[PDB]
Amino acid sequence: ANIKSNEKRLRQNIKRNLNNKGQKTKLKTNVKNFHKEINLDNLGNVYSQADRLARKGIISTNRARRLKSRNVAVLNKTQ
Amino acid sequence: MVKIRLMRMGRVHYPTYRIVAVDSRVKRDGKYIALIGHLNPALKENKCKIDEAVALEWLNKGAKPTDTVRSLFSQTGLWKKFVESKK
Amino acid sequence: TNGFEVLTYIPGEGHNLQEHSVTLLRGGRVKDLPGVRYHIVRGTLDTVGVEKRRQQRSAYGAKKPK
Amino acid sequence: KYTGSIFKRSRRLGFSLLENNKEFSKGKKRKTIPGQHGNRFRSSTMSGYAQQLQEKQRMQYMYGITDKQFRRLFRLVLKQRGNLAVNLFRVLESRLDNIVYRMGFAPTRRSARQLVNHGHVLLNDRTVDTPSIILNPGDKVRLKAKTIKIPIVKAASESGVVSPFVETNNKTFEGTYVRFPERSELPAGINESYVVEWYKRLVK
RNA sequence: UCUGAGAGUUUGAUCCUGGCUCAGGAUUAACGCUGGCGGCAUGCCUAAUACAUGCAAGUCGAUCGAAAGUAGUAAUACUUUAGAGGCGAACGGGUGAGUAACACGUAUCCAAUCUACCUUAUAAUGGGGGAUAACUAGUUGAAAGACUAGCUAAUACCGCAUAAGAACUUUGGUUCGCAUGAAUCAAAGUUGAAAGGACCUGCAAGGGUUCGUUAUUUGAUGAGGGUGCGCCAUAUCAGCUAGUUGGUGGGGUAACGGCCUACCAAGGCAAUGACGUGUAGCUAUGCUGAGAAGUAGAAUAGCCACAAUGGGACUGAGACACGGCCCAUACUCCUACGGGAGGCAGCAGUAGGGAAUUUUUCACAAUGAGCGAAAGCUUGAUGGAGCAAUGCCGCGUGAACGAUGAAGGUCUUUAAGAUUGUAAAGUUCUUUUAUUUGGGAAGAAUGACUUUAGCAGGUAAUGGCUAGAGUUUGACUGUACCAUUUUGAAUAAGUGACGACUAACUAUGUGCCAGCAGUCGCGGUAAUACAUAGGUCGCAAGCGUUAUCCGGAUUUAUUGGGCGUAAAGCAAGCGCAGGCGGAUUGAAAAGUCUGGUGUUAAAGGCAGCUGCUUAACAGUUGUAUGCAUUGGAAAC
Ligand SMILES: [Mg+2]
Ligand SMILES: [Mg+2]
Ligand SMILES: [Mg+2]
Ligand SMILES: [Mg+2]
Ligand SMILES: [Mg+2]
Ligand SMILES: [Mg+2]
Ligand SMILES: [Mg+2]
Ligand SMILES: [Mg+2]
Ligand SMILES: [Mg+2]
Ligand SMILES: [Mg+2]
Ligand SMILES: [Mg+2]
Ligand SMILES: [Mg+2]
Ligand SMILES: [Mg+2]
Ligand SMILES: [Mg+2]
Ligand SMILES: [Mg+2]
Ligand SMILES: [Mg+2]
Ligand SMILES: [Mg+2]
Ligand SMILES: [Mg+2]
Ligand SMILES: [Mg+2]
Ligand SMILES: [Mg+2]
Ligand SMILES: [Mg+2]
Ligand SMILES: [Mg+2]
Ligand SMILES: [Mg+2]
Ligand SMILES: [Mg+2]
Ligand SMILES: [Mg+2]
Ligand SMILES: [Mg+2]
Ligand SMILES: [Mg+2]
Ligand SMILES: [Mg+2]
Ligand SMILES: [Mg+2]
Ligand SMILES: [Mg+2]
Ligand SMILES: [Mg+2]
Ligand SMILES: [Mg+2]
Ligand SMILES: [Mg+2]
Ligand SMILES: [Mg+2]
Ligand SMILES: [Mg+2]
Ligand SMILES: [Mg+2]
Ligand SMILES: [Mg+2]
Ligand SMILES: [Mg+2]
Repeated sequence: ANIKSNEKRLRQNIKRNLNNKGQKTKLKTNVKNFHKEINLDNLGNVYSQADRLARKGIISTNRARRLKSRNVAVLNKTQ
Repeated sequence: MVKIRLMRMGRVHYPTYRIVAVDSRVKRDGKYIALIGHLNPALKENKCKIDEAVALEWLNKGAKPTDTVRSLFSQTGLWKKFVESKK
Repeated sequence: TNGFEVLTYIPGEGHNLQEHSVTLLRGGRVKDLPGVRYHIVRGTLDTVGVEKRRQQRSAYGAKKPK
Repeated sequence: KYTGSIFKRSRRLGFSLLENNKEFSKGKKRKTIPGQHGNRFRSSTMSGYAQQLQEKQRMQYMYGITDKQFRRLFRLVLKQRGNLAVNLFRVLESRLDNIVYRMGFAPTRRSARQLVNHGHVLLNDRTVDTPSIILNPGDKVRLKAKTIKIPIVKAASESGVVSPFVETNNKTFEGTYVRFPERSELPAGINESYVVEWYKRLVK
């Protein structure tokens, strides 16, 4: 009633979830730090984490694009 | 991922094929997009009334043939026209 | 087999019904008795066939004399 | 699959298989409807349904046909161009076992069917076993060779008595057929055209 | 060029209104009687009831460590796979429970989207690091396993250098749009890649083919959203809706959006039917009809929804995942009593329900899929073979000769006679079927692979491209079919009806009793209507009965009916909305007509043709209907 392919796939996705969750948490904490003490310096780091995650697929590419566009709007308004 | 392939529409102990452009994930004997031409396992000669028109369009578009599908193209000579048009 | 009680005529001369028995009813409508609208298929399950019949047997259910 | 009392049914309708062999007979020269109730009154005034059904049986008993086969052929001929009153007559007379009897190679029609079923007949370029093939004038329906020697070939080879619509090239037993049968070769046993309308009501 | 049949029945008799019944087709059919075979097709309509047991998605050693086996003195050579990794498991298969609405059909706009592999084109594929499966050891157990500590490998993972082009912004131009708004720059800033494997050559260095990878580009397929129109019954369901209607800023989604959020408001739908109830998967189509249309949504094909019930999420290009994961409920089962296991609406099959619907089968041989360079491999999809007269089609139970009449049966026109009846008996003949003998295919009139020949690119080598040779492969299968092969009519006829509609009548028995019946109606001691018999008629390997749909039924009448006396004019009036509506002129062109283009999936429908011995059937070409857009016509 069980298939080795299905069992193996479940065992792999646990490890993938751990790694991807770590990457996603760094982006979350980084954008919150940025918008906390606003500073053009942070912005760069935001670009790096979002683009890297988008390539790997972890995050949908559109979400990175909207986050990128919207974060840059705050800087122009504040500068 | 259009794939020129066959579709059985004969009867018991008598197959009958039709060359047709269809997607890979569509079931055999289901829905398709364009008609190329029919086939008969026992037509002796001219067993594959080919079209020679849209088939070149779909192959140029990137259609992937099959082993038996390719075979038919070669005796008539359709493989030659496709490869020389690529060149 | 449902929950409907219907008065069904036993079509034939002589019956083995014993107040408690099983029958395989069919369609019909006897014109003499008001309310009866069904007929019992003869010679099928518990109900016996109609012997001593050589004419139109296929309907009453009797084994070919042979 | 057929009746084994052809005298009885021919005596009832009144018309035999066109030689009166089943009417003359060697006894009593009986021309009355069979059964005890044959010499009675109430002869004429058959209803339109009555005469139509009697006539319909005449057409389909002259050739040994089942009514369902008749309905198939009528459905076939019905659709084409128009007043096809010349086609279905050719269609009804195109039966393979019927042609062998008109060929003059069989003593009787249903005996010819038996020879057809047993494989003693051939066709232009193939062999035929089923006694229902619809023929078309032009096929060289050549006879068998091992059946020309059987202890019943004598009357079979006496095809000099033959209808003009079955040309044989006598003594060569080629046995083709052209010049489709006119109504003259289809005698007054069944020569009517409201049987077509009878099947028009019953068969679409 | 379409194209339509009626009859019986109220009365003493007639005409009309009017209801009932019948003559014809059809089905996923069932029952009774009977029963030989072949070619096609169909086969749980009920309990989306519960399921024993066995199968239904894997593949790559040419990604990687290790292990094992066989040879070898060794170095090593070959084979195999538990595990890591890639890819596929979201396709394919089944069922129709739910669903009355953008579910579906049709036409569309996505200036509001995604798309892995595949197509074209264009830059790169350099260099480091840290880990863990397998293994070892220990604890805990019968085992499943689980926990703990060390050891390793990469196309697993994580940094770094580098951007042809990318993404996000900045500067002003361009071309503009349908309101938000898109389109193109030149300059600049900011941000961001990966991995190698197989083989050949080369002393080496280096070079090369191919697979694969990252970043892009072109399309296409597939997925998603919105909108117009069409798409059940019911008023003996009149109000419904408080994220419901709108704006603002923000969040989220592939994307627009009360999808979500805080604030500000009070709207939205509804008699042209909201809301509620009941019912149902929708469509192409099947049956019926002259047609308009009625009816069921068999099989199959498109789309949607579901996977014991109800929720949530990971992985991924794509799932909120039939035979993946987590939780709860219900149910069953195992245990050594601590713990666990389970989802046949996948192929068979079992139990149960039912009037009722099949092998616990063979092979991937052909077609199709997934992985692989190939070898291959996996395929209850698929192709066959069983089963069943379930439906359509076809063939058989014999042929000739044979009594102005064998026997028997039934009537006797009380000797005669008829009738069954050329039927039989009897003489000859044949073997589709049936039983031996010999031959023996079609599908594989494909093929992938491997040695050769030639071309062809690049060339220093190898792969791709055609031809020939080979391994060439069958579940059906010693099957269809064939032959002068032995025997031989031998192995094969039932069912309904006979008063009228409706083709076909006599006797015996019974005596308003027993019984028949689709309708009128038969039976009260002379029954062609009951029972039996003889005869005869209608069908035939089928025949009747029952159930359902359509026609006939102009019997809900748009085509195509009526309201004085037969059903039907409200008791009458004032009357909004609705329907209809005098004459002439002008414009527009919503109806109306017509031309062009797109589409209306394939199968089916009708016509022609081909192939099965012809047919049934299969294939083949033709064949409309509607919608949208555009260009004209101006009579109503
Ligand atoms: Mg993702
Ligand atoms: Mg009367
Ligand atoms: Mg009828
Ligand atoms: Mg392995
Ligand atoms: Mg799965
Ligand atoms: Mg699925
Ligand atoms: Mg199927
Ligand atoms: Mg079902
Ligand atoms: Mg992929
Ligand atoms: Mg490494
Ligand atoms: Mg970097
Ligand atoms: Mg990598
Ligand atoms: Mg708003
Ligand atoms: Mg339902
Ligand atoms: Mg009509
Ligand atoms: Mg269906
Ligand atoms: Mg169904
Ligand atoms: Mg399952
Ligand atoms: Mg099953
Ligand atoms: Mg289930
Ligand atoms: Mg296969
Ligand atoms: Mg049948
Ligand atoms: Mg038949
Ligand atoms: Mg005889
Ligand atoms: Mg006698
Ligand atoms: Mg072969
Ligand atoms: Mg009776
Ligand atoms: Mg009687
Ligand atoms: Mg009717
Ligand atoms: Mg009507
Ligand atoms: Mg009227
Ligand atoms: Mg009145
Ligand atoms: Mg009045
Ligand atoms: Mg009144
Ligand atoms: Mg008024
Ligand atoms: Mg008004
Ligand atoms: Mg179509
Ligand atoms: Mg067909």
